[PDB]
Amino acid sequence: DNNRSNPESGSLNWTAIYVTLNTGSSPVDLSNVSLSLEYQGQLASLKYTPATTNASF
Amino acid sequence: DNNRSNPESGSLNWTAIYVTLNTGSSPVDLSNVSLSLEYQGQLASLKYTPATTNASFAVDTNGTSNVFSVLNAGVGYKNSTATFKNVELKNVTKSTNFAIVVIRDPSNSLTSSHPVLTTGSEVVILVNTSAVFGGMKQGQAVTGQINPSVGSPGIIQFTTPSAFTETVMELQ
Amino acid sequence: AVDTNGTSNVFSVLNAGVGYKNSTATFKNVELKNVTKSTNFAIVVIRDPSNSLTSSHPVLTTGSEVVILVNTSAVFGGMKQGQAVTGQINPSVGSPGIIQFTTPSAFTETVMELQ
Amino acid sequence: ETGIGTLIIFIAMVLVAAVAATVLINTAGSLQQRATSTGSQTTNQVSTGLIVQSIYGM
Ligand SMILES: *[C@@H]1O[C@H](CO)[C@H](O)[C@H](O[C@@H]2O[C@H](CO)[C@@H](O[C@@H]3O[C@H](CS(=O)(=O)O)[C@H](O)[C@H](O[C@H]4O[C@H](CO[C@H]5O[C@H](CO)[C@@H](O)[C@H](O)[C@@H]5O)[C@@H](O)[C@H](O)[C@@H]4O)[C@H]3O[C@H]3O[C@H]([C@@H](O)CO)[C@H](O)[C@H](O)[C@H]3O)[C@H](O)[C@H]2O)[C@H]1O
Ligand SMILES: *[C@@H]1O[C@H](CO)[C@H](O)[C@H](O[C@@H]2O[C@H](CO)[C@@H](O[C@@H]3O[C@H](CS(=O)(=O)O)[C@H](O)[C@H](O[C@H]4O[C@H](CO[C@H]5O[C@H](CO)[C@@H](O)[C@H](O)[C@@H]5O)[C@@H](O)[C@H](O)[C@@H]4O)[C@H]3O[C@H]3O[C@H]([C@@H](O)CO)[C@H](O)[C@H](O)[C@H]3O)[C@H](O)[C@H]2O)[C@H]1O
Ligand SMILES: *[C@@H]1O[C@H](CO)[C@H](O)[C@H](O[C@@H]2O[C@H](CO)[C@@H](O[C@@H]3O[C@H](CS(=O)(=O)O)[C@H](O)[C@H](O[C@H]4O[C@H](CO)[C@@H](O)[C@H](O)[C@@H]4O)[C@H]3O[C@H]3O[C@H]([C@@H](O)CO)[C@H](O)[C@H](O)[C@H]3O)[C@H](O)[C@H]2O)[C@H]1O
Ligand SMILES: *[C@@H]1O[C@H](CO)[C@H](O)[C@H](O[C@@H]2O[C@H](CO)[C@@H](O[C@@H]3O[C@H](CS(=O)(=O)O)[C@H](O)[C@H](O[C@H]4O[C@H](CO)[C@@H](O)[C@H](O)[C@@H]4O)[C@H]3O[C@H]3O[C@H]([C@@H](O)CO)[C@H](O)[C@H](O)[C@H]3O)[C@H](O)[C@H]2O)[C@H]1O
Ligand SMILES: *[C@@H]1O[C@H](CO)[C@H](O)[C@H](O[C@@H]2O[C@H](CO)[C@@H](O[C@@H]3O[C@H](CS(=O)(=O)O)[C@H](O)[C@H](O[C@H]4O[C@H](CO)[C@@H](O)[C@H](O)[C@@H]4O)[C@H]3O[C@H]3O[C@H]([C@@H](O)CO)[C@H](O)[C@H](O)[C@H]3O)[C@H](O)[C@H]2O)[C@H]1O
Ligand SMILES: *[C@@H]1O[C@H](CO)[C@H](O)[C@H](O[C@@H]2O[C@H](CO)[C@@H](O[C@@H]3O[C@H](CS(=O)(=O)O)[C@H](O)[C@H](O[C@H]4O[C@H](CO)[C@@H](O)[C@H](O)[C@@H]4O)[C@H]3O[C@H]3O[C@H]([C@@H](O)CO)[C@H](O)[C@H](O)[C@H]3O)[C@H](O)[C@H]2O)[C@H]1O
Ligand SMILES: *[C@@H]1O[C@H](CO)[C@H](O)[C@H](O[C@@H]2O[C@H](CO)[C@@H](O[C@@H]3O[C@H](CS(=O)(=O)O)[C@H](O)[C@H](O[C@H]4O[C@H](CO)[C@@H](O)[C@H](O)[C@@H]4O)[C@H]3O)[C@H](O)[C@H]2O)[C@H]1O
Ligand SMILES: *[C@@H]1O[C@H](CO)[C@H](O)[C@H](O[C@@H]2O[C@H](CO)[C@@H](O[C@@H]3O[C@H](CS(=O)(=O)O)[C@H](O)[C@H](O[C@H]4O[C@H](CO)[C@@H](O)[C@H](O)[C@@H]4O)[C@H]3O)[C@H](O)[C@H]2O)[C@H]1O
Ligand SMILES: *[C@@H]1O[C@H](CO)[C@H](O)[C@H](O)[C@H]1O
Ligand SMILES: *[C@@H]1O[C@H](CO)[C@H](O)[C@H](O)[C@H]1O
Repeated sequence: DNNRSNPESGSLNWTAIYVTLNTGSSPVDLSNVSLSLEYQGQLASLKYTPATTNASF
Repeated sequence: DNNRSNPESGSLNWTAIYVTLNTGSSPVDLSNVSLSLEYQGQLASLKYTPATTNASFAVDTNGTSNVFSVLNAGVGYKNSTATFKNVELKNVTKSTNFAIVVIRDPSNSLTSSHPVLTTGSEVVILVNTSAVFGGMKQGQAVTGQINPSVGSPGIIQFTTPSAFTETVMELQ
Repeated sequence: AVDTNGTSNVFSVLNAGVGYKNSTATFKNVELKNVTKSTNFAIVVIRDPSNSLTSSHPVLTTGSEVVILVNTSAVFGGMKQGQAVTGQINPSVGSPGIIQFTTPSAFTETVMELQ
Repeated sequence: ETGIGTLIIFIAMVLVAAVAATVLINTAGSLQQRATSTGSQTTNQVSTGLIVQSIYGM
């Protein structure tokens, strides 16, 4: 929640998702992974960009 | 009772209901709560409307000498020139809505915009009886329910005394 | 009918306007009684957080509540004392709602709880 | 191949599971109304009664 003083009138600013591989699975590169989300008539498509510096890692 | 000089020939003008959560219960939002009442062939359905200003809401967690004195409490301003809150709780509480008065709030979860009832909290629901039914009379049956969106309802069932002898009376 | 702001009487929605008698009419002067007959029922909205309920599309969603009114005097010609009533509310998809009650032995008050 | 035969039986398995689900819901709904009515009727049965005050003769 984005409000600490009163969380009742707040909204979600950050979301965390825990991800693992399935049992007996081949390795997966996360750079070729696309994430889809649907909320209130908005379809998002999120993508990770690999970099040496200034990377979200 | 509405008559102070002689309560014998009087009628009920205000009613107060004490409400708590059950043990091991999830939080309940009072804005999605509907109150039903049945009296003398009249089935009422009352609803609270959340607002920042001019909302039927009062905080009384520090204690009070009189519960029925929160009717004179300020909720809003008449105009822009008002220094203090000069709109009383009487002027907003009508025949379609009820007021919420906070008694206990340990976690500070109850606001005028978001009245969320949590564990250990207690509220008083005030109903303008003179607006809804036009005064309750002697020896009459009252039946109703407090229905949440999710959960089990609270039951209201009492018969009004045969003769009103005092100003403030216990019904249930 | 929409009654989400709250009401002092539920049975007061019978006098509520639904249409116009003439094209010259200033306000809705056709009452709810006039359109509720022996073949149909009326829908009265109590709660709708999603605003999914309209006259054209009455879609019931999560957290919503409605009242179904039946003109008993038109369908059966008035229900009497000590009589058994059994019925169902059948949706197109899903499990039905069950109606089963016996009318009280003596009607002592104007408005009574049945089930 | 086995792929074709698997899909055909899959459809049948889903339809069978729906049948058994319907039985449990319908039975619980029927028993709901009986148990509710029995409780209310018994409460009225115990509480209600008549009492004789006095008898006079001429
Ligand atoms: C998280 O949730 C919470 C609760 O839901 C909030 O929504 C919060 O948002 C923040 O809200 C505060 C308060 O509304 C904002 O700060 C305010 O900034 C304003 C600038 S603006 O005019 O340009 O918009 C004003 O400077 C505010 O001051 C106002 O309030 C003063 C006090 O009013 C009280 O007076 C009496 C008691 O004396 C009482 O009867 C009244 O009911 C009322 O509470 C007043 O003197 C000023 O003239 C002016 O109107 C300012 O609010 C400031 O005070 C509050 C708090 O005391 C009020 O009860 C609080 O400490 C703030 O920190 C403080 O700045 C802020 O912009 C929002 O971010 C969410 O983050
Ligand atoms: C709470 O309960 C109580 C008790 O059950 C009341 O029901 C009360 O309602 C209020 O009642 C009073 C009194 O009925 C009302 O005030 C009255 O207003 C009238 C205006 S009206 O005519 O347009 O309707 C009149 O002005 C009333 O004055 C009348 O009475 C005068 C006195 O009559 C007495 O005379 C002799 C003794 O001298 C005695 O033998 C009689 O039996 C009688 O008691 C008379 O001079 C006038 O000509 C006129 O008829 C007025 O009542 C006023 O007097 C009473 C009290 O003295 C009477 O005993 C009281 O103080 C009132 O405050 C006062 O105004 C009022 O409208 C109702 O609200 C419930 O609230
Ligand atoms: C989503 O909503 C959130 C509402 O809950 C919040 O608003 C988020 O924004 C975030 O706000 C917090 C402050 O509340 C910021 O966190 C603080 O960032 C600084 C970075 S700095 O460059 O300004 O120095 C720092 O990392 C602070 O950590 C200190 O405290 C911890 C724990 O005590 C300790 O490891 C170190 O001493 C460190 O310096 C951090 O503030 C946190 O700590 C404080 C107090 O304990 C300080 O005494 C509060 O507990 C606070 O809640 C903690 O966050 C973020 O920068 C910002 O993203 C929004 O995204
Ligand atoms: C239902 O029926 C009721 C019958 O019992 C009654 O008619 C209700 O209407 C209410 O009537 C009372 C008066 O009896 C009003 O209460 C008074 O309101 C004013 C508001 S103001 O804007 O006019 O100033 C004020 O809040 C008064 O409180 C004063 O007195 C208390 C206690 O002494 C004290 O905190 C302050 O000094 C404060 O100024 C209040 O009147 C009360 O006090 C008097 C005397 O003690 C005064 O000396 C009486 O004891 C009286 O009974 C008290 O109510 C309401 O406005 C009105 O709703 C009806 O709803
Ligand atoms: C709910 O509805 C109520 C009606 O059912 C009512 O409208 C409530 O609002 C309240 O209204 C009263 C006025 O009726 C307000 O009290 C007044 O406040 C002003 C402040 S100002 O900025 O507007 O000037 C002022 O202080 C008034 O005092 C007058 O009277 C005194 C004494 O005679 C005098 O010294 C002053 O100079 C001034 O003229 C005050 O009104 C009070 O006095 C009047 C009359 O005596 C005036 O001749 C009434 O007795 C009234 O009951 C007194 O309150 C409240 O601020 C407001 O809450 C609404 O909530
Ligand atoms: C004992 O317990 C019972 C439950 O086990 C029940 O609660 C009894 O209360 C009775 O309830 C019935 C409703 O079923 C009512 O009787 C009906 O009364 C009206 C007349 S009204 O003036 O009361 O409105 C109705 O017209 C029927 O009366 C007809 O029959 C009688 C003969 O008994 C005759 O004198 C009248 O002129 C009239 O023709 C009556 O309903 C009964 O008859 C119907 C049909 O034959 C009608 O064509 C059915 O057979 C039905 O089962 C009968 O009940 C009363 O309100 C009440 O006595 C409680 O005593
Ligand atoms: C809570 O309830 C109360 C009581 O029911 C109010 O309804 C209140 O709403 C406010 O109403 C007042 C009065 O209608 C509004 O004030 C008007 O607008 C401006 C201020 S502003 O909006 O431009 O910022 C101004 O104060 C006006 O006053 C003018 O009219 C008066 C006549 O009464 C006269 O003295 C002067 O000509 C003056 O210029 C006033 O009409 C206010 O905007 C609402 O919030 C509700 O919050
Ligand atoms: C509980 O139910 C009862 C019904 O049993 C009421 O609905 C009650 O609400 C109160 O309603 C009365 C109206 O009857 C309100 O009193 C009015 O207050 C205004 C002030 S403001 O709102 O304009 O700011 C005003 O003082 C009114 O006075 C006017 O009418 C009288 C005639 O009676 C006249 O003499 C005056 O000159 C003036 O024109 C007054 O009627 C009260 O505020 C509500 O609390 C509910 O609590
Ligand atoms: C109750 O008291 C606290 C301090 O304990 C604070 O002043 C609040 O404003 C009051 O309601
Ligand atoms: C606000 O309204 C009051 C009367 O309620 C008065 O006219 C003031 O002058 C205004 O500011």
